[PDB]
Amino acid sequence: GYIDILIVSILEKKDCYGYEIAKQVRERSEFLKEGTMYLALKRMESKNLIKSYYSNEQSSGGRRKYYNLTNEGKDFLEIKKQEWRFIKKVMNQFLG
Amino acid sequence: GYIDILIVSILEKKDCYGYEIAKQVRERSEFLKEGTMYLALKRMESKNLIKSYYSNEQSSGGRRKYYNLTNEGKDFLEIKKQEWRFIKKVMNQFLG
Repeated sequence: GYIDILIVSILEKKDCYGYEIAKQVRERSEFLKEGTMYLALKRMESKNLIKSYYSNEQSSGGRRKYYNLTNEGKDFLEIKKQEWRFIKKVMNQFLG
Repeated sequence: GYIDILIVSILEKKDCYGYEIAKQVRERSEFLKEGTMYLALKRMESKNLIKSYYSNEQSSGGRRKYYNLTNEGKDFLEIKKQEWRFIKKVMNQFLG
């Protein structure tokens, strides 16, 4: 359920397709089942936080489904970053 | 909604009454309306995370309603501490 946050964070600096997203979640955290990822990506498309498109069959990677962080998605991410700075301060004080 | 966590954290080392709880939430965080606190305390009593009792009219403070962290409450707190250590690591990596 934290997966939406991870995904918008990954997409901030580059449009990505599924493999790249999963790779970063593995490599940088301790989470991620592939099914879980595709469920999340569809949910975020639905909410217009991300926007999908396709690369060309004749491109280096062949046809992939890429995702773009939308303006709403960018807004969502900045809000999450703000909420995290706040929350992190409190919980460190009381659970640290 | 994070208030339940703050309250069990405060009660870990000492049984407290409302003023003391509110005081620590003020003094150590940036939160807390008194109504919000009494709503939370009743909810936690209901879930048997805390247990209330009363001091004597003739005591230094007169009659106060004190709260004790129960064994279930202690368990809840330890779980929250564990979840926080986990969450904090991930979110720092992706929202920091």
